[PDB]
Amino acid sequence: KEFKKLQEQRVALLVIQRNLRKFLTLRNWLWYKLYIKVKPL
Amino acid sequence: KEFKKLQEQRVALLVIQRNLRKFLTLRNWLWYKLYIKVKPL
Amino acid sequence: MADLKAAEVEKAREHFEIYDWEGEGKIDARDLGDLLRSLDCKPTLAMVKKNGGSDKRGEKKLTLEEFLPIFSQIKKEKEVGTLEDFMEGLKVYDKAENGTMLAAELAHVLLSLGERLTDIECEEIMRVCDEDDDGFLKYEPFVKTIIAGPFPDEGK
Amino acid sequence: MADLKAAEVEKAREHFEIYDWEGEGKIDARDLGDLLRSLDCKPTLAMVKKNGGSDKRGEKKLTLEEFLPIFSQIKKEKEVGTLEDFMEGLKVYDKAENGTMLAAELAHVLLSLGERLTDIECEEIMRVCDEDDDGFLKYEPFVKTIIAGPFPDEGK
Amino acid sequence: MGDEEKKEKKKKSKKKSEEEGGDAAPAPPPPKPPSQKRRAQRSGSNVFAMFTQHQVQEFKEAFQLIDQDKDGFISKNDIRATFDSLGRLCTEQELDSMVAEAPGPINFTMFLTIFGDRIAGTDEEDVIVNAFNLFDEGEGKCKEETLKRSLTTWGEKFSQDEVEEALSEAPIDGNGLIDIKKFAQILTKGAEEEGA
Amino acid sequence: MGDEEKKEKKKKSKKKSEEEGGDAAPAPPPPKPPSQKRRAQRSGSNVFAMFTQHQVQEFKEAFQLIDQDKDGFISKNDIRATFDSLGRLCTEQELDSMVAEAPGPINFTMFLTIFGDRIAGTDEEDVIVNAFNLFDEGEGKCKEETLKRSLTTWGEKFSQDEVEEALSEAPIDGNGLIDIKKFAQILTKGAEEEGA
Repeated sequence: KEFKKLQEQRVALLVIQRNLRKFLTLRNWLWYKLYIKVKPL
Repeated sequence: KEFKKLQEQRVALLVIQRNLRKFLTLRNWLWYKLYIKVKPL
Repeated sequence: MADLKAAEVEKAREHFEIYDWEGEGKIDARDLGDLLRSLDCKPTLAMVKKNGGSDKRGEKKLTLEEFLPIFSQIKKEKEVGTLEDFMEGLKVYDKAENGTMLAAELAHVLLSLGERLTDIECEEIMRVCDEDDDGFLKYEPFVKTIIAGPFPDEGK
Repeated sequence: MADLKAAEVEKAREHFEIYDWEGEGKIDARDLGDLLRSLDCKPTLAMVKKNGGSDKRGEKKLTLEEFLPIFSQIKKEKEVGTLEDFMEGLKVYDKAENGTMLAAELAHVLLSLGERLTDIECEEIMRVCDEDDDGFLKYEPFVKTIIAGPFPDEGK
Repeated sequence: MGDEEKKEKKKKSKKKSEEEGGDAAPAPPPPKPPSQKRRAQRSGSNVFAMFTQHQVQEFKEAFQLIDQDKDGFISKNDIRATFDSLGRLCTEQELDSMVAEAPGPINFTMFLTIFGDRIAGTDEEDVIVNAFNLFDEGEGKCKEETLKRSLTTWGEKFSQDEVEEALSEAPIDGNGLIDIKKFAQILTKGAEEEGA
Repeated sequence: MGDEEKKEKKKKSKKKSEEEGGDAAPAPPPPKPPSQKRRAQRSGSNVFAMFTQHQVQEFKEAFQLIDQDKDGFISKNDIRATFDSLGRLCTEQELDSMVAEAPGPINFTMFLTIFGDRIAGTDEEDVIVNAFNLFDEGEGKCKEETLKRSLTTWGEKFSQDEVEEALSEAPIDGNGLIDIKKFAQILTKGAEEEGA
């Protein structure tokens, strides 16, 4: 019954693995973020 | 009532059209006021 | 009554324009039925089928140009009916001393008189207050929403 | 069940990517038992050791290839939904069979014999069945409740 | 009205605001009584101040089409002509819209009562649910994507460019632009892309 | 001013009015407009749902001032002035990452489009966030203990304090760290701010 929580995690594991690679890719390719705070112009 | 398409569909569809013929124009006006929440602006 | 006059032609164009939706000026065969009824010729279902109409799904499309040499025949022998007659008639049933009408009861008296109400129309008379407690109409907003038609066009 | 089905292999390829946190494959030892339990095979801790698998953390881990002979040994033996010594394993304090046993001896005999599990589950075998003040609580419905199951079939 | 007839009473009905040149004739016949004129034009009357903003710049964006001259007071139909075809985006028929947002020649002085006459204009305020709403069989608010639909399936036919443009230019609120906002468009929600 | 309002605006702003002009009459980038503020102007430049939904920059997806309020230019030396303060840490290689998007500070017309239509890397903010939020156990989780050993025997090599400092910023909740806050440092709300 709990394996249900884990069964929707089978596709989710495939998303965090590409995203961890993009944690370093977009840190060599910055100017791809900027969202509301006090720094925008 | 129970044709299911010739009922109150018609009156609306004609006013719908009266906007559709000019949908590019009539979705704005002389002064563009949208600067709030637009896909590129 | 009335003969062929500008006012009737307008009445017929107006009902027709409601009855389309395609924007192509074509109404189906079956719609000849209720067009003629709205025009106040008071046909029976026989008169509809006489004019190749239907009480089933359409078979073919009619332009107004077909419909009108049917219609200029239909006008002969008709009563345009009064309004005040149906009010006076329906005042006869009461349920509060205010001209109020239980829905089942109003279907049943029609059923059992005349050419006799079908299964479907008694469901339609009933429809408003369906399947709850049965279920009270009032004569004045009843007749009036029927004759006016439910959105012939409005400014709101 | 009593034999491997083709869909239990097709189920196990999908659920392989769950067990390894990467979305790859490598069955965790406690999640060894969760795969057999989502494929209708629910051995004991002493039957797991006979098949050569696992159902708890710290035990051998395997890959899905290696999972098929382990899974196939349970099918040949009990616990795939077979009946013998479930609701046949209860009652011995009553020499009457009314399909009932004592309330007191239906919650502290699973705790004084058995592999021994939670006091909450000891309270579910008492909850599924009827209650009377004659001291007669049924044993035989909590088991059939398990036959009904979350899924009688292959979990998902 | 027969086949032929509803071609004719686009050009012949034409009950303001519908008396506009069109895309291939203006709006499809309203039925014979003139109730529905009110959904052809709505008009309010609140005037809003000029030079109070700093999105006031907008009047300079429109300017050229409505002021050929450098201190304006040009010809009085030229608002009603040119601005139609690329001012507040492409495709002409902006005739009566323009004659109801300008009460004679527009210029920087005159701007208070055009900015104000935006809110009078055509199909401005007088917010009502039922108008578009009754299409989808009275079920949920009748928004953008069903209008596009209707234009390629039913109803009278008009230039497809304007519609595909209009969807793309949407702000997005998530249920699109409801009938409320289709009227109340002056106060929030406008367009993107080329022009004015 | 006037019809020559457009003809003076190319001399008022000229970082993009001498790079792209009118298509219906020489004017600044749009087909005719004299002013069109800090808008994305003509056509699209971004349709949202690719990395941002509520932020726009004058080189992210839009243009600077073609107005008589002179240039609005936002440098790439301003992006370097974000990493110096609040935003992603001060690192010298990120100021080299700015040369990697295009050398030094640079004028924009077809640069604002490239990045505005760039969906490369991490995707949409709700798409990236949602992954384990289709089930919930601590608000969605990824089991923290099983993922670290799969990120030091294989996969990316992060130590056992680097899987706490570069894969986590959420405490174990649901028999795993919250996946919401883990996605956050990768994209939006912890990946921010990469300027301007």
